[PDB]
Amino acid sequence: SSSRNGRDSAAQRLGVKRFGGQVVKAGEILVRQRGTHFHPGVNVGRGGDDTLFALAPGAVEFGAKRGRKTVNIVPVARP
Amino acid sequence: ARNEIRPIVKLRSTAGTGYTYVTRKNRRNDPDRIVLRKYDPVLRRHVEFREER
Amino acid sequence: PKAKTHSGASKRFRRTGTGKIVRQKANRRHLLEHKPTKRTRRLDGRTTVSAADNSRINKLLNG
RNA sequence: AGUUUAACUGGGGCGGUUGCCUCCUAAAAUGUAACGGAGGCGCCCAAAGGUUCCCUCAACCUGGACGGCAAUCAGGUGUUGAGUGUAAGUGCACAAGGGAGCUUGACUGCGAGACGGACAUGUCGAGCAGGGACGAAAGUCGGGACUAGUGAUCCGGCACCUCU
RNA sequence: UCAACCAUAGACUCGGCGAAAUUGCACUACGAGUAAAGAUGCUCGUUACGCGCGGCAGGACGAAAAGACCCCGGGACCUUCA
RNA sequence: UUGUGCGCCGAUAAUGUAGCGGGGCUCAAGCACACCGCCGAAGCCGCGGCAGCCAACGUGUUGGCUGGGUAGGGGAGCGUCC
RNA sequence: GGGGAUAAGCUCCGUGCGUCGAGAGGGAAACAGCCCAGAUCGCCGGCUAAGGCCCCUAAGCGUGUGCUAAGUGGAAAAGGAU
RNA sequence: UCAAACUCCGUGAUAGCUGGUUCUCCCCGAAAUGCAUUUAGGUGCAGCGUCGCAUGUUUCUUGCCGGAGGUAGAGCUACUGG
RNA sequence: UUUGAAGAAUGAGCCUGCGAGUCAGGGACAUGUCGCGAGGUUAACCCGGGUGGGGUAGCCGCAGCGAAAGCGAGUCUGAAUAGGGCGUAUCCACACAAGAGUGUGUGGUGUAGUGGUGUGUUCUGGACCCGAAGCGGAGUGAUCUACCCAUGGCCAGGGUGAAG
RNA sequence: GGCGUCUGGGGGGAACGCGGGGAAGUGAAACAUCUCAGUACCCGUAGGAAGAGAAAACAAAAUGUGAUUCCGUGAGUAGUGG
Repeated sequence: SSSRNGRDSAAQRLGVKRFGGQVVKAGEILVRQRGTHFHPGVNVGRGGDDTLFALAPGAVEFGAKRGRKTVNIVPVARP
Repeated sequence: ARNEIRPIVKLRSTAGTGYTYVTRKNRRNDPDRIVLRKYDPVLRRHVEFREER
Repeated sequence: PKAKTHSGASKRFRRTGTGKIVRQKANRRHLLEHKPTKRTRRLDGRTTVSAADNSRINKLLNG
């Protein structure tokens, strides 16, 4: 007379965190993710948990490189 | 967890003239215990340890 | 009479020059067999207390 | 003699369950409950880790000694339907799949800036230094394709210290 | 069945003494309905001359008792290989 | 034979009409589509008094905005005794 | 949207959606959550919203063109019917 | 009055519990959610309130440009299953 | 008190009088006010008919970092000036480096705490008020009732007819 | 042991003291260690006051102090503590 279900796992707060256009510093986290849904491009690095981060400051551009959505960083214009 | 004689057993990895116990948990149904091993100690440098429990 | 002090709050909480409150961090004593060193390394040092517990800790330390 | 003998619960009891991971509900950011629906864990690993290099499967068609629905072989089609240590998802053919040679970075001293955030916990982290591996070099290596695999504080125990 | 009659103590009337528990109020109707889901007090309609006396006991969720069944919290006492 | 707008039967519970709020209404006082006016609130406006925030000016005047309020926070006061 | 019987004035979540809670007044026959509207005090002043204008109830037995015959309006199904 | 009398004292025992808590005006003004909990009717922190200081429109609204999503819907010789 | 009570949920018969955030303490934190100002202030006590004078033992500030030795506007870790942590009132002006988010060296401006008192919250005490069941210590109670002891008294009248 | 003689003690008291015994409700949001408290209470003895009291003490290389007790501070500190 039991429901043997009921369990669940607390969240991990995944997804995009710095969308198109924004200004990001270095080492900042663009997206947390399990697999490489989004891949790195230029001035972008990968983590251990397939997190992404910035290697050079600038601003974002979610473009594709041969069918795969990438993330990039572009040079800000110095004031 | 506990201290049962688990498959993943043993510990301690001591150094020759290098007293910096580096630790690792490994099995013991396999044979070996008188070769390999290496690491950086204090004041010294990349040299060779024993797995000495 | 006087206002007596809290032993634990005195032994696990100090104050710096400019009045900050300071603590140490957790999961450092035992079960290090499997904790990577970076995790063992952000837990060293001291850390400034949060905002939310500053007041409670003032009230424990002083009286 | 002094005292303890839990909570949830569509009243209580009986039953079942309590922590962690994955999916749906969950309503195209995040997050979100129910005694709602399906599963799993309380590990393993001289290599199933690091690095350099090389190769592509499953399936079907045919040939073919035992051999058959299938065993190893050869020849074609085959963009990826296999496999990925272990549940599921996200990803992986540009391979993270398969294989071979060296090998211990399954290091020490740190860490800008950030996520998530009641709080304590938790997660990644470029880059600097010694001292190394591999490689011709560039460069990669601070464990494992990622997320689970464990338990705060107190009190004691072992080795080392130029602290008392 | 199936109930009838009689007498005493009361009850009723008169004279005297003279309390009580209870009580937010008050010149305190009925219905169909609405509403914290069973209305004297609200809505819409119907009925009712003011004030009393004897009597019945349907309601006033009537009076009494800070529920005794249930649940929670704290105690008590009893038991036992806690 | 299709699609429509109103309609009929199916229809049927217990204190009393009782599934328009009542009288009553098709000589619509009912449904629809357009049109004209009107009533209607502590809303807005109109005439006045007080008050809080800000601003402008002058030795406290004016103006704009504002003023429902329980838990609650803050501010300013009456009254009693010695 | 889940559980439930795709029942509950059921239960559990979402929502820069609302109101009640803490919010009066008007309409809804009476009716915390519905529609309108957010009450500084006064006036024997005016215009409007939602809603409504035969009498009770202040305002239109208003105008025009058609339908309704069932008191439909002023509860209701599968289905039946010149 | 007895599942362990009565009286004085400790003792003003203690209750996550029920009740009660007195004069006025002015201004602003909520919540009923989250994690944990010997915990679910209580409490701690975050949330929403006000008071004071600081920072000055950083909040909010509308328009335009840039970005990821896998919901409704639809589709299936575009995969897994019927 | 409730999500929600005119409520057929609780409380109140009526009047009059009585009845609940208080006090201590150089206590703690925050904030107004007053004296002093890089200083501030006394305690016990002594002298004082009084509320006044004295009293430097003490406390708070004036430099911190570090587990500690210890060092000192720097210090800790570390092999390291190589990064970081904490601290150096704050601002102001000029420089050099980068715009990985600003830093570093100069110059000047120069740091404000303390003791009374008032308000609010708060700690220890009965701590806003009333309310238990029940725990403990020392005593009172068997004249009621339970049982026992010592000593006396009471049981009309009529039947049955055991042993011997 | 018996007989005679002589002197003492015997009990009351409001608190205060010294030696001895000696709980529990409470707090720990349970609780036993702990705390409440060596408190309440009980005992034995006193005095106008008591008890303690003359170093088999402190201290730190300072060339120091010099019986004891009671007050202020040190100090809610060093520390102790499921």
